[PDB]
Amino acid sequence: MNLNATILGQAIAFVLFVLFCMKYVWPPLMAAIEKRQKEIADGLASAERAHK
Amino acid sequence: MNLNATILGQAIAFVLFVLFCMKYVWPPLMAAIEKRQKEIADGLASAERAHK
Amino acid sequence: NLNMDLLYMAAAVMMGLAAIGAAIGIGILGGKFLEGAARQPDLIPLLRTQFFIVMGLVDAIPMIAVGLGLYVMFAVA
Amino acid sequence: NLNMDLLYMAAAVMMGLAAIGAAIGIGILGGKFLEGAARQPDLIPLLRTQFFIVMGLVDAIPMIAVGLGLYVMFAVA
Amino acid sequence: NLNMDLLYMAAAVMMGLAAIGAAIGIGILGGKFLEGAARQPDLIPLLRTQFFIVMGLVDAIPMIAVGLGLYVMFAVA
Amino acid sequence: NLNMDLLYMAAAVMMGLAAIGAAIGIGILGGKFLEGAARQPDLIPLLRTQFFIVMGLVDAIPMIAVGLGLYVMFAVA
Amino acid sequence: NLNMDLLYMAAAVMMGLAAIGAAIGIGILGGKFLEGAARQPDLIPLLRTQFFIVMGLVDAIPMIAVGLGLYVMFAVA
Amino acid sequence: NLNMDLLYMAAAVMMGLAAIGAAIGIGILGGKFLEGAARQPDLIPLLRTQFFIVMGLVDAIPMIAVGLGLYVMFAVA
Amino acid sequence: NLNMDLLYMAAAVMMGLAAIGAAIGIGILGGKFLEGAARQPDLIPLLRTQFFIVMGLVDAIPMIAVGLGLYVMFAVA
Amino acid sequence: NLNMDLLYMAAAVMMGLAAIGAAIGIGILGGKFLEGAARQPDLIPLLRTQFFIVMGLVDAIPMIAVGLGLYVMFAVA
Amino acid sequence: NLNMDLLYMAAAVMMGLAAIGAAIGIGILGGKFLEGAARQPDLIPLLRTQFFIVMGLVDAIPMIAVGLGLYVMFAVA
Amino acid sequence: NLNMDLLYMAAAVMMGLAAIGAAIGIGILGGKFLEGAARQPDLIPLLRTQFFIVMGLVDAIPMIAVGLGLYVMFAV
Amino acid sequence: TYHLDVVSAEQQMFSGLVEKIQVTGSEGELGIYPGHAPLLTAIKPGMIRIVKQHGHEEFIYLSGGIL
Amino acid sequence: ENMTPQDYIGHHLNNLQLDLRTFSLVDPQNPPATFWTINIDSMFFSVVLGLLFLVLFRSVAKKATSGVPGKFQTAIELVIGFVNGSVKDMYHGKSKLIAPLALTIFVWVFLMNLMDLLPIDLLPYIAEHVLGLPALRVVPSADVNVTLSMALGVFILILFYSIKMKGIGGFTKELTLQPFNHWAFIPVNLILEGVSLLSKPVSLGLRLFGNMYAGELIFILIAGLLPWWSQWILNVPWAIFHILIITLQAFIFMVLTIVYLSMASE
Repeated sequence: MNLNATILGQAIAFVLFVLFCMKYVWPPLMAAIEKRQKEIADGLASAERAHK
Repeated sequence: MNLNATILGQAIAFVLFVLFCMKYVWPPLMAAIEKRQKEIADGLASAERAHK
Repeated sequence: NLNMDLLYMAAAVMMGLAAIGAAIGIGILGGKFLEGAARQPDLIPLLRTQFFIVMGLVDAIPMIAVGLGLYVMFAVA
Repeated sequence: NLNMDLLYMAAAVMMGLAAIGAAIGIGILGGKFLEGAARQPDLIPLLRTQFFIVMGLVDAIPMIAVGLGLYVMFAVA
Repeated sequence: NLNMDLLYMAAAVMMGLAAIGAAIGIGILGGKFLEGAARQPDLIPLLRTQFFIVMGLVDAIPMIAVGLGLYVMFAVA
Repeated sequence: NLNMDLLYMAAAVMMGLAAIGAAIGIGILGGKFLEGAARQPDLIPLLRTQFFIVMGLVDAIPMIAVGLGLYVMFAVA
Repeated sequence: NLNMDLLYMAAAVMMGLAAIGAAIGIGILGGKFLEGAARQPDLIPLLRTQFFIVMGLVDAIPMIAVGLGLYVMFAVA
Repeated sequence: NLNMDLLYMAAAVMMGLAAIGAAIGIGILGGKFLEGAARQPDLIPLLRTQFFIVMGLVDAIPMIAVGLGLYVMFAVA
Repeated sequence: NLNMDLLYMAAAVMMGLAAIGAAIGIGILGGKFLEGAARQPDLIPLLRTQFFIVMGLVDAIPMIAVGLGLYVMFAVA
Repeated sequence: NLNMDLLYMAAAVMMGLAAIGAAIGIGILGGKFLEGAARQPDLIPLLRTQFFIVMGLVDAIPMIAVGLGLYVMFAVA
Repeated sequence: NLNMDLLYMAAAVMMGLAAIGAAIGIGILGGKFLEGAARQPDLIPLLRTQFFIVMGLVDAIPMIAVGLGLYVMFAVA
Repeated sequence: NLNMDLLYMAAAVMMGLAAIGAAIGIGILGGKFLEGAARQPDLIPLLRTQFFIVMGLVDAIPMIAVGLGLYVMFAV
Repeated sequence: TYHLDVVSAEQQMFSGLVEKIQVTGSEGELGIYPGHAPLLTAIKPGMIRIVKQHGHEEFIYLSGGIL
Repeated sequence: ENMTPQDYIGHHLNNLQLDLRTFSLVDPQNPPATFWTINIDSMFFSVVLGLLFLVLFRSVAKKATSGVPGKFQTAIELVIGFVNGSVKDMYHGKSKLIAPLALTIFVWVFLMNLMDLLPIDLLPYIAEHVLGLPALRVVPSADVNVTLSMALGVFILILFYSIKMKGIGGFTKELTLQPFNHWAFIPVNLILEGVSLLSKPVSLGLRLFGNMYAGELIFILIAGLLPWWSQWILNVPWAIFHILIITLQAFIFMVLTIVYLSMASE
């Protein structure tokens, strides 16, 4: 259809949602998920070590 | 054309679409979530059994 | 006047040929992807990754064509 | 006003080429799906999933073509 | 004179391309079906049930073009 | 006069496309039928049954195109 | 002019597309015939009988266009 | 009068399409003939008979088309 | 004037379609000949003989086309 | 005037053919890529390099067509 | 002026169709040559010689078309 | 006038059909090249040579078609 | 070069490294250079050509088998 | 209300443009000429949906627990691991940007497409009558300007990473020498690889635009042409298919973004 200035206004909205997401959203969620994964992995690892 | 009749037909079609969704699309999502909480509980159960 | 008659036909030719090209390219590629998935299940995710790698390249020119046909239809005519 | 008949032809060509593309792409794809089922008949519900995942792409451009042809044939004409 | 004539030309092109599309697509699909039936005949009642599903999708889009060609010929005259 | 003289050309287009579509579809289908009959010669009467089953679906769209082409030539023009 | 010359063009289209279809479909079908005859050099009569069975159906619908093109040229023009 | 050129155009179309079909169908059939002959190199006197048996059918409609093209060119025009 | 001009196009179509048919048919047949040669290199002098035997049939019609094209371009011009 | 209406049609045909060509060529090339990965997926990093090496040439000309089509549509207009 | 504007289209049809035919025929033949050479690296020169022999047959008619298209475009103008 | 716009239409036909040919034929050839490379991964440098050898004759005609398209387009 | 083994059900018929071989595979003559992709095929009775490292050709007669 | 069906279908394809020369609303009947006329309906629904995404994810990222997660936390972490695996499957560099970029792309485009499902004339009717606005269309992804906006952002990332991770020297070598590998073919090589570089972002944006535009345009047609008592039997079988389309057209955007950014550096 018709190109518009909106292609420029939307580039502001895009970049800003990527920075706030990158900083606040992603790092903590991945931190929590990895914190669960590590605990179960190493707990069972300790379990099989003591068994032997 | 009458515009009210169009708003009637769209409402009918949206009701029908929602009624499809509830009984084919939503149950799978809740099943996935429930099964991932089952998995996570068991995996915490694994660490509890390992301490035992 | 004389404009819209021919401009609609131009957009029509453009998007018809685009539809032929993208449909046939993806049909071949997906047929090979499905034979590969039937050959070796448990690789479905990796083959699907590669399938999208290629499908992204297949549809480029057809999608420029679709975009410019819609441009002609709703911008020029 | 001669305008209308030509618009009907522009819609006819769009929908015809779309029909060819979307028919032959899905034919090639479903042929591979079926030969895959013949080998691993218990996997059918998984290959149906992959087949519907891929078929949504074959019908990307052909269905846009059908939409715009049906538009020109009615909305514009 | 030539207004009503050309509508028939657009219906002709539309239905001709729709016929090629559906014909070639179901030809390929049924060819692969027959091959799977040949390789495992005791499995035919299942491959046929899957063949009809796929065939429904294949011809689906050629058949609205068939409907619109019949519309153009008779209804629009 | 041009009006019906061109209807003759419209039927020509329609049923020539129908002819090639049905011919090639049945050619592919029959080629696969013959390969199946060659792999399991004890099985021919069954595969031929299935072949006739699906060959009715192949030509179904071609056949109405043939009917309408003949109509346009004899009835209309 | 417009009366006689176009009818020859309609016959030309009819009997060119009929030629395309009736040639390529039988080429495809006979390729599998000759492959079967190379796999099972004893079955050749049975497979050629099946080949004619299917080839009648293959060639049938082009021949409608063939007779109709001869009609258009001689009977009409 | 100008009419005479469209007759040459019509014969050009008709004979070109007949040449396309008569070339490609026999190309396929001969490709399979050679593929079968490389396997069983002593069955050439038999496969080469079956080859002509089928090839007689391929070229028929193309031959009708070619003869009618020649008639249109020299006799009518 | 057009009696001069159009004829160059009417031979153009003839010698385009002749070239496509001959190139594609001989490409297929020579490809099969080559794969046969790679597998049975000892049979090369036999498969070459049979290849030349068959090529003269595919080359049959395309040379009618090309000679009539040269004629029309230079003879009637 | 007629210039822009015809120039849009020229660009439309050029980009349409370009899209068909590039899409189907990359579709074949990618189908072969995916089958070669399906047999042994540790050569994915290597076959996926040779794939781009060849796709760069497959899509050489089609972008010459796109490049000039865009020019005609936006520069000659 | 009015005369010359159509001979460039007469050349265009010849050379577009000849480029398609020659390109695709040599593509097939070279693909089979590379397959046979990938089976047997030791026969590569013999297969290369047979390839070049058949390839001369491949592009004869296409090259007649190229010569005549260049003639029309630069000698009849 | 009517003269020039038809020149661009013929140039477009030439340069589109040349694109069809040069894409489809090199796709058909490169597919076989790739599977052969996946088969004899050591002979890749050997097979690529022959691949270019044949690629040249594949491109033979499409390049003439392209040059005449550019001629018709800009040079007349 | 790669390592070739020709073994019967009874005794070993050959071993060592090789540059290449040529076998008459079931679907047609065939040649295995190094790094060849994993392949499995029956082979028809006849001679199998070996060229041992340093180009030393030798022929073994094989009544058939699976490669 | 003299809506002819060809005119009702017309009004629905009208954006609610505001002119930046005078901050005034561009009326549908006459469209002013300028590049300075923001489409307001979409940018709102776009910023609003990105805000809804970010708020939903943040009200959990600030609380997520490593015990048995809640039924809502689980839904978010599911998609987190999904995008994270899609990234790990197609990217091995150390850049922290790629994963959140792909997450935002996937979820935001998915929500924008989701607008397509609602009854076409609900919010437009409320927007005309209740508020008074002249026109409204509520699908952000069915407009050119937003889609190519994201495509150009990802294009600038393509260039940034292509320069950073292999420097101007390797970048200029790749652009010129490939694919024919001889310095004789450099002049042509720049055109092919140059546009082919340009092809990626343009095609990225148009893949989404065309699909969402022409999937909306159907609901406008089915709504306008068919009588109310016949609309459902052609509407619902279309929405059931667009539910697949909206998912695939966001997932493909995410995947191709990841691919272009990872194949640029490595």
